[PDB]
Amino acid sequence: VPMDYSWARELGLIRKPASFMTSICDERGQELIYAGMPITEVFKEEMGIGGVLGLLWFQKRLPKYSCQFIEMCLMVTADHGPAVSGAHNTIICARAGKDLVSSLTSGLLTIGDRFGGALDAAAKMFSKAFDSGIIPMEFVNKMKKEGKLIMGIGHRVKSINNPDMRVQILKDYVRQHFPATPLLDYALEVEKITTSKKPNLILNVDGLIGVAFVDMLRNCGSFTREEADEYIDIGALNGIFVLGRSMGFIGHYLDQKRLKQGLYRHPWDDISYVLPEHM
Amino acid sequence: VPMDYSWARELGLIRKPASFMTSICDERGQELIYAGMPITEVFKEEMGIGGVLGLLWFQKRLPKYSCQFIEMCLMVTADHGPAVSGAHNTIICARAGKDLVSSLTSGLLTIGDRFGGALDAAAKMFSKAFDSGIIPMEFVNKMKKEGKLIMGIGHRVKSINNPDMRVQILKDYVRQHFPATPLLDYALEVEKITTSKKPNLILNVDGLIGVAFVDMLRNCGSFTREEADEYIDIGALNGIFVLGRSMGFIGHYLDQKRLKQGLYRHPWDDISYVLPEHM
Amino acid sequence: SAKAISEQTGKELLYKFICTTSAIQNRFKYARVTPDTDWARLLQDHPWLLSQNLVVKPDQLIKRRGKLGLVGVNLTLDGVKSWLKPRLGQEATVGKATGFLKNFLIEPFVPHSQAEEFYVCIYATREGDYVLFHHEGGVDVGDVDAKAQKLLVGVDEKLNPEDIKKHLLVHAPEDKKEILASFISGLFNFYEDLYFTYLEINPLVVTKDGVYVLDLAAKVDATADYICKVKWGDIEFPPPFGREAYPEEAYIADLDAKSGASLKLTLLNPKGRIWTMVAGGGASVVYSDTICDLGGVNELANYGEYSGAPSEQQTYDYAKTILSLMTREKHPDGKILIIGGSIANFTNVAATFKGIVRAIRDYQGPLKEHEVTIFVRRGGPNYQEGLRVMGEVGKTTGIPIHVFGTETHMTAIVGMALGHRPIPGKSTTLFSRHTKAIVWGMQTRAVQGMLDFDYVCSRDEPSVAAMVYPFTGDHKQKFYWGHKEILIPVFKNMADAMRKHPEVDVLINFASLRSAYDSTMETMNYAQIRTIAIIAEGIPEALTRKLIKKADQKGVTIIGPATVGGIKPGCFKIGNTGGMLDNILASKLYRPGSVAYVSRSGGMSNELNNIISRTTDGVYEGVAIGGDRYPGSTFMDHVLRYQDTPGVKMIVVLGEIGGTEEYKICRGIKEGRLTKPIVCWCIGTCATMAGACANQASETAVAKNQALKEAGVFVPRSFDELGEIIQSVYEDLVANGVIVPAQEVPPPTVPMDYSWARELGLIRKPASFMTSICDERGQELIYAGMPITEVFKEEMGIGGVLGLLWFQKRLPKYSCQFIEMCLMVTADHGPAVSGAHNTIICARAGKDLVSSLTSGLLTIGDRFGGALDAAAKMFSKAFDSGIIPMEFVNKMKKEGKLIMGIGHRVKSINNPDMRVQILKDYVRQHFPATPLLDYALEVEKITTSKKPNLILNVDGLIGVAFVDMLRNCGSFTREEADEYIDIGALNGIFVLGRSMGFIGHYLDQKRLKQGLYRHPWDDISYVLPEHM
Amino acid sequence: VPMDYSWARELGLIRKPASFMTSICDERGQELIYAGMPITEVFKEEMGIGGVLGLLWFQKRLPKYSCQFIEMCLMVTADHGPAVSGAHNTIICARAGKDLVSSLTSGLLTIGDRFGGALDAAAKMFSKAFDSGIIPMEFVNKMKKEGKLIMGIGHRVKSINNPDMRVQILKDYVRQHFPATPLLDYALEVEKITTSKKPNLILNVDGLIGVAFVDMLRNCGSFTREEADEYIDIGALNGIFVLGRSMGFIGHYLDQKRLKQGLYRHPWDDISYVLPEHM
Ligand SMILES: CC(=O)SCCNC(=O)CCNC(=O)[C@H](O)C(C)(C)COP(=O)(O)OP(=O)(O)OC[C@H]1O[C@@H](n2cnc3c(N)ncnc32)[C@H](O)[C@@H]1OP(=O)(O)O
Ligand SMILES: O=C([O-])CC(=O)C(=O)O
Ligand SMILES: O=C([O-])CC(=O)C(=O)O
Ligand SMILES: O=C([O-])CC(=O)C(=O)O
Ligand SMILES: O=C([O-])CC(=O)C(=O)O
Ligand SMILES: O=C([O-])CC(=O)C(=O)O
Repeated sequence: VPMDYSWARELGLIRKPASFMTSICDERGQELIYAGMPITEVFKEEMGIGGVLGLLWFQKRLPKYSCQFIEMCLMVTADHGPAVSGAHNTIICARAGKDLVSSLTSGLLTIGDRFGGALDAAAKMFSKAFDSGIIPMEFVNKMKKEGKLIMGIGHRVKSINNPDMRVQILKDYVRQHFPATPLLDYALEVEKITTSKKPNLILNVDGLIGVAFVDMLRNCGSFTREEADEYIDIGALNGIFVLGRSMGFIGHYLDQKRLKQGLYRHPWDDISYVLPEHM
Repeated sequence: VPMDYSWARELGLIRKPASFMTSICDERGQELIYAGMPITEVFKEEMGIGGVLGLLWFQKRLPKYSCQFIEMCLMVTADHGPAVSGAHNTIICARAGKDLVSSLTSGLLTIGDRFGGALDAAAKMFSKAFDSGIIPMEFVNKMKKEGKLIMGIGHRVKSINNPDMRVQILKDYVRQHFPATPLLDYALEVEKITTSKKPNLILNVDGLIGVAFVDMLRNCGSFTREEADEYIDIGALNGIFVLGRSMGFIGHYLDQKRLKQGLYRHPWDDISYVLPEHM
Repeated sequence: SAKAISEQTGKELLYKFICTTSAIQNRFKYARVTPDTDWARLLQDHPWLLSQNLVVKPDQLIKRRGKLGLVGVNLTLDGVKSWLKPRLGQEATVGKATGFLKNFLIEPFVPHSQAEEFYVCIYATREGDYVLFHHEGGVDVGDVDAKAQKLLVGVDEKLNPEDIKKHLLVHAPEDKKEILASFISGLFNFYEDLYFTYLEINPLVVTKDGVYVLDLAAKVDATADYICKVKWGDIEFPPPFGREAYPEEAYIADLDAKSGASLKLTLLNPKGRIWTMVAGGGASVVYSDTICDLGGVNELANYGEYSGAPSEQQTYDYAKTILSLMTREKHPDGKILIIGGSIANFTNVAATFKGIVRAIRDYQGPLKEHEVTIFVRRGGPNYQEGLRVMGEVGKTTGIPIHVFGTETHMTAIVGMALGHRPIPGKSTTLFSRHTKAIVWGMQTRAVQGMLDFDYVCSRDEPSVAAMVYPFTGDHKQKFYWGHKEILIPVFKNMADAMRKHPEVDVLINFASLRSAYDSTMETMNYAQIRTIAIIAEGIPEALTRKLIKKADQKGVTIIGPATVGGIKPGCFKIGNTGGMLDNILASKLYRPGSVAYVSRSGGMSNELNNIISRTTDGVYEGVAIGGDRYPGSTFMDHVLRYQDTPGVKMIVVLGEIGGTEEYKICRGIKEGRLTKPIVCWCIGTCATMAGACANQASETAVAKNQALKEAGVFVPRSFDELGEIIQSVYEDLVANGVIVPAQEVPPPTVPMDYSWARELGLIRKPASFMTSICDERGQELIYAGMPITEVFKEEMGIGGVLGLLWFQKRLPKYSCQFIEMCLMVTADHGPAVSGAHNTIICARAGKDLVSSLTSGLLTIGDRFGGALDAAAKMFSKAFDSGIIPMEFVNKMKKEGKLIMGIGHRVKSINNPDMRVQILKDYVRQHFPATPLLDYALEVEKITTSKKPNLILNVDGLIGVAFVDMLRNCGSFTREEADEYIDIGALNGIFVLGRSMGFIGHYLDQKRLKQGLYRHPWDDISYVLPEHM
Repeated sequence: VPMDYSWARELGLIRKPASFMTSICDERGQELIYAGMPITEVFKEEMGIGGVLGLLWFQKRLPKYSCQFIEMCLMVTADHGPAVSGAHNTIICARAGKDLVSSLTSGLLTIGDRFGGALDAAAKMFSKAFDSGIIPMEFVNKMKKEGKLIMGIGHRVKSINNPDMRVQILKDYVRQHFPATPLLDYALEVEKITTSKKPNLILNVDGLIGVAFVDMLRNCGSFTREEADEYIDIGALNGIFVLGRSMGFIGHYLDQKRLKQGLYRHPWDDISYVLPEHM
């Protein structure tokens, strides 16, 4: 009979090249370990949900203001009503009798470039503007020259003495608690200009979270500024939006399931079929 | 140094209990093998797309009428307009700038019990009615007694001298080509009672495909009638709907992407928010 | 808008930015007492004051200070101090104006003889810039067009110093000729490098040492700040020398820049019984002229204005300022408030009326006391419903309110109120039946208005052929043509829009003020465009003159800037002119008539449409040349277009003060070019003590109306009988037999829009999509009933907004903290587990965050991640049916089911799970009552006696502690608490917790840069059939 | 009372700007209409599943050879064994007790750029090479110069007198039935050039389907080249792969559900955790 592989490996006479290299959890052994931090060390060292996003995503002890700011970003992103595209898809999937996972999932797949992509795009735009020299008056004019809108700037109603008021809370926190905010100050000059163009072009919350998150990564400790670009270039700022808005999508699922609403069918006079006359 | 595993196995001194038991493809070796049938044997033995659904799902040579009928079922299921729930989700996800896979996927997750579930439910209902004795007049009355609608019966407009006309094509094919159709004849004695109740309660295509598919499995060769209940009990009839309607969902994605339509946002006066006054 | 600046600021900008070979002495040698600073900081920071002799002037926009003597010349400090005492901070007057004599400039006195003061003045005219010089300086410069040398220089032209020496410096002293030849060229390059409208150096002391500037008057184009805000910096436009503002006027002055809107108030007399509340900027002039014309000139109170359709609260605030101010002192003849106005183009009249009537009902007490009488006239979209509801509040609170519609004359109400009348290669055709237009900008409302006008006037094709919007790719916008839907191609560049529609000859440039210039020039590079209509307001006058020069070079007709557009009924309508189709159908603008008007303000074209509609046949063509001081086409360019046109039979001209323009009309009748009857009336006859600018005695409405009266143009005395005289001359031309009235055909009718009807409430449409967890509309996000600032102010965690968004309740502090902990322990459990495996596979095939997280979350079902809901349901069903734990374990044993939520693999007893232990500790110290946890712990105390590794999992203790939380704390009623378990709120806890770990696994696999995974063939064991 | 919107709209005094412009199905009316073609006209005019992909995706009557070729492409793409990434995800999701839709969906989301992206990439690469002049010897050298592999070329075992043998069937069909095959001949010349370098760099089926599909679109009738570049630029060739491989993924779901296989958990000695020692 051949030797058993678990018994052969035990005495260690064999290699096997293990795939699936991972570095954010150690579910074996005595107790659960997140980064190098056991779960009891997570709980008795005071660190919040933002603390375990620091441990699981960025693999670092973030300081307490950064953990509370990550918590703030997940709070403000949580829901923006059911009219928007992803929550619409969750309501349709929940209303057709599906699960929590399928309804959440069918809503989450909408989150892309047009919906929910203003976080990562508004971070990348302003970061590439700020670390390549450009003064804000040249940056606004340059995005006017090639005809692209500035992502993270523009709100449909809220202009002047009428702030977004979840931008106001995040801006107050970032002024009060962060040590240094360079890219925020550039995002507020290049917005102190764009409001003078037309008054309702304030910073979005989708732009404020992006610039303050890039500012948080490259301004606090434990990020080397060339890793702090790695997480933004990967798409860690999409993760903030998706984890934040999963809260509201599951809320929409539970709400549509609790109201006992039947299957949706879109009305025929909101379609305008333009089929070819004979193909 | 330890011995290399692939080299320890090659000359065969070791076991390893292989998981992932599979039986529908052999991608290794000389050429691709679907069931026991190489791909050249698939192509030069005349067998259609329904032939390779027979090979990949049910793992059998289905006869040519059954392969053509599977092709017919995939043809009629292909699209039913954009107003329906799943194609709505595909249009929303495609219109928010996502991929083909994410738009198709966000539409496919709607396919459940209320949308797209009439195939498997209408098959299971009529099969459990027919193999448990019950005469059609007692079956209609019995589903009246416990207050459940008969799945696969009922169409919103099409009643009498106004057939579904894709039910008509499938019914003509099943009469002309199938050897024996017991459960179809029971499903038509039940539609010929229920149309006499109210005339627009004809067989759906969602009920005709289910009863003719159960009839195809347990009536043609190579199915033993505990295998032929196994595939219906698993949900192979959901697979017919999902593979059929993936065609129309990808068509809706390509159509919405070709028309260059911007991000959707549902209008606020089609919502009627009923939030609590103070929580 | 040419706004004057103080001579300190003009001196400062001159000393900063001048570029000449001359040495400008006394550079930054100026101080400014600002009769209210101290007398020591100014004498130390500018320590040159003790070094020379001095001079003091007032820099408060005072004109001709050398005649009446507000100047203090050639003294020392204390003589000047004494002067400043009987000056620095009390009343003084010049001409007519009286006021506090505030700001004084102080200059070091230059020793000058009378042979060295010179005179230079550069002012902007329409055809260029005029530089003007006189070498016999001082105040006695004499006449300015005869002896003082003028020199026009064109626009986008360079003034050569050879030109200054040869044309302008002829009678200069020969010793001081080349220093001035440098100075004038440097001063002109300063002049047009900044955007000055008017610069005045009088006098100009040029000695052997160099050049000394002493007094300047500068008016700068204040709308050009977007070019020169870095160059002016902190520019200050002082108000002209007058009285002090009231404590209501400053309230409206900072109510001005509160929303984008025009809110103006200037009081003529605060004891005046006649008060105006008039919408529309031209109507505030016309109403004031009609009141002043009818004996109310000393009893008119102000010249109020509201425009831009401000908010209900904002119009409430302006209305409370205007109604409060007339209750200060009464008058035995009674007091009148006049809610005037022209037709509003698109604004719902009813809502602004709701604001005004809420203000009236808010101040109803003193209004009944003081005997105010309100005369109201308004028109527009839904003007009727507003008029009825304001008659309703006039019946409610007892104040006499007389409401009037579009049928009555707009200024008939002020004669009814006083009681004088009783109370009851440029082309001669621009638009045709077949002209297409290209709209520059995403202006779907204006384009839809144009298509609606084209459908109602029985026109065969839409006149919007394409749209150009440079901020998005080419697509098709979906518009309405009648009741069916058509597609209008939206382009990105201009060139492809011109190539794909080569027969377009009209462009409507809806660009903003700072990008209208280059967009219009880029348009003018294409020669198929014959007319451009510039809608933007606030384009600087230098760019407007450059556009005018290239239009006269290329033969293109510019209508604008600051216009609403023009309308040719039956043919074409430029954007927003006329209003929506209520005003088009009401003024009968779907068919052509025989009367053509030219108006200057865009807001008065609607009232001219009314007067022509109700008195005569109808409008044939009406263009608004715009509000700018340099219109692209003047009056004289359009009356010649109409006189050449055979379709018209009479021409109406509505002029204002400013620009010698109606004297060209006088010359046109004088030499007989204009033979068709012209009725004209220049509004702005408020002389009883851009637009309006550089006015002489001949530039006033009285002198202009006198000149056109004597020249043969029919002129009415006031605006009231403009309708009467236009009907009189219409009867003249139908009695003579040249005007024939064609028969009225009914027009094609359009459906009313859904938004309009829905907003004006006549249609109810059943709304699907009931929701209760977010209110995105309104001012603030509302989660359950909480605004988002109430969420952050109360410091309620992520568990708090899970309570708000999922359960719609305020959970207590321990429950929010517990939900945070049970998300935290659920966060990730390694990559070997099934869902994290799927996320690693999908992330490792190069997918996004959403696709990888999604492909992992879809594993979360009944076997993986289903222990939460199933363990909570099983223990809830065991506890609620009153089964003791010893019987519950056996009843699971007899049914052949494992107790879900109990059983761990390695860690058992005195080796616990250690995150079960944390949650169990928290639930013991913080929960008020724990029945279900106690039941689950006794079931654990049995099944660990069975086998020691059968403890409560975290997947079972989160379930029983969550059901324990739901049915054991407050705010849940045990039929809501059981419902949320059956819906699957415990699946949501697991999915939201594990999403953190799955996104972490995605980021970890993406950051390690690991490539595509193919599962090894040695781990498969294919069991294919033999030969199917 | 206000007027009812359906009654208001009916007699037509009102507009409402209908969103959701669509052009591939007309589920209202007498009978189902795919492009301009009713469903009876689909069935009695002989046209296959490839015919209704022609109607639903490209909105045209494709000729019978093109419909049969689309059917061929869906046949060969159907499965390539369970070891590959997407079928692996379907087996994991099916083995954890999920639905057909969730298992299919969790497998389909793998289909991206590294798995299943060789179709669209191999089409775009060769099309941009062929319509920009470049001779094949310069094209191979140019993709050597900038260090990119040629997508759709390279097979792990099958080299010379050992063809892919589903490439052979498609190549035989394209030679026999297509009218003109320019881009295939350029892909064939290039294939030959690459093979002479190292013999196992033949055309993949993932490259042959891409070049023959671009050839089919721009070579048969009813496609103007600009609008035939539209469908390739959108990603219609991803749709062929996804609709083809959905067959095998549903087969893998039904197979894993029929074998009654329990929950999968990856072995711990195939992971190699590299967690930080203390974070
Ligand atoms: C009573 C009566 O009606 S009669 C009085 C008649 N008088 C008039 O004509 C006044 C009419 N005025 C107007 O209506 C306006 O000036 C209009 C119609 C020209 C529209 O102008 P606006 O609305 O300011 O232009 P727009 O909407 O394009 O916004 C302007 C700027 O926003 C900028 N912008 C917008 N969004 C963004 C963004 N997201 N990021 C960056 N920049 C942005 C645009 O780029 C544009 O900048 P630019 O000025 O460099 O082009
Ligand atoms: O997050 C986004 O980009 C979209 C959204 O919710 C909003 O409309 O504010
Ligand atoms: O065919 C289906 O099952 C879905 C559908 O069209 C309908 O609900 O009308
Ligand atoms: O849009 C316009 O030009 C007119 C308008 O809305 C208003 O009167 O407020
Ligand atoms: O919650 C589950 O069912 C799966 C899990 O985390 C475990 O492996 O313990
Ligand atoms: O298509 C792919 O990229 C993967 C594939 O079929 C295989 O290698 O088995």
